[PDB]
This record gives sequence, structure tokens and C-alpha cells, in this order.
Amino acid sequence: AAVILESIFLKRSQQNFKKCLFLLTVHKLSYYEYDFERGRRGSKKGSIDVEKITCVETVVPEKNPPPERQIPRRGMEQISIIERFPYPFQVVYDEGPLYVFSPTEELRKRWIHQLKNVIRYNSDLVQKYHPCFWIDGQYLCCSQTAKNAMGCQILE
Ligand SMILES: O=C1Cc2cc(Cl)ccc2N1
Ligand SMILES: [Mg+2]
Ligand SMILES: [Zn+2]
Repeated sequence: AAVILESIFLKRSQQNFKKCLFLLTVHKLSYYEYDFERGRRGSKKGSIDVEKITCVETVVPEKNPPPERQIPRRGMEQISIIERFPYPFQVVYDEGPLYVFSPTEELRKRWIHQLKNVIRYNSDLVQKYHPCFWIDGQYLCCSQTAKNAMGCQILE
């Protein structure tokens, strides 16, 4: 149907970070190049059928992030909201987890809430998720060295 949410997010490529336009509908989560000059979404780079999503949760953030992903001291500025992306969340599907970084806690919340809504009736929703990122061939949370490894932490 229509776009539920449209945001510019920093996403981690399949093992590099890219700044992309993300669109959510009841059918698809998709991502696009952003045409900054014309102020429009550019060419589609990927799509995930919502029915394939098994898990959407927050990700324990990086220990030593670059400035682009540093969490500011607590408490909308035009530059910061397209330059800084320190709040990460994970979308889990058949082809492993996708890591998306939001510029604000509120934007990440909006996305996690709307994604949990659109996936609510999916057949393969999981009871366990990975609180930490997959990095250098292993999950930091449980040291498991397979991306499709069952979640090491039970969802509350
Ligand atoms: O590396 C990536 C980033 C991405 C986003 C989406 Cl929505 C789908 C697939 C992929 N693969
Ligand atoms: Mg537009
Ligand atoms: Zn784990």
C-alpha cells in the first residue's frame, strides 16, 4: 500500500556503511540511493518481503564508534539528523541480520514499533535474538560463528 515510514539511515553492508533512503510498506522493507541534489529517492538497492522478517530489536551499540555513530550526551537540527546515526537496530530475515543506524532514539523506536506491527502475523517469529552485532565472523554476544545461529538471548 502507501509508505508507512521513509527515513535516511546508515546501513552496514554484507561483510562498510552506506547512507540510504529506507521505505516501509505492509508488503516490503526496501532501501534506495538518496538523490540529495533533486531531493528524491534514487535507484532501489534491495527489498525484504515483510513475511520473511523473523525479528526486529535494538542492537547493543559499538564500543568505539566513529564520530558519525557516537551517541550524544542525553537531552531537530538539520545537519546532525543527516550526519550522525548512533542508534542501531537489527532486522533479522532468511539472509541473516541487517544492521540499520537511526539518527535519533525516537526515529529508531518509530521504526521498531511499525516493523513489529507489520510482522506481527508472520509464521517464523523467533523467541531468541542476538543483542550484540555479528562482527569479524562471530556474534559478539555468544561467539557463535554462523550468522543464522539461533539467538543466544531470550526476548522478554
Ligand atoms: O547489505 C544489504 C543492505 C540491505 C538492505 C535491505 Cl532492505 C535488503 C538487503 C540488504 N543487503
Ligand atoms: Mg521525496
Ligand atoms: Zn548471540
